[PDB]
Amino acid sequence: GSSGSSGDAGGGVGKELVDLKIIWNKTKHDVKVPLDSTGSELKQKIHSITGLPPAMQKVMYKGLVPEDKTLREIKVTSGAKIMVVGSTISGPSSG
Repeated sequence: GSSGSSGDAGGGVGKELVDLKIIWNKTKHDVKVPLDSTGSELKQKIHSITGLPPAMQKVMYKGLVPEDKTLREIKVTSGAKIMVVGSTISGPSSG
């Protein structure tokens, strides 16, 4: 009998999403996000994982993170630590 197959070949591909560590309390979630992500997106980028509100979030990586500038602008690289605050999840009322 015996059976099996596999393939992997293409070309190009510059730089894919950047690997970031979602630091919160004591967790490490490896998420791949584009550097084109605005410093503001991070919030929604973290909330999308942390599940917590951004208003109660603390986006700070070895320095304040501007929302007017993207990661690639705020100076981010593959392996950029991201600290977050919070404890008890919380959702909105209206939305």
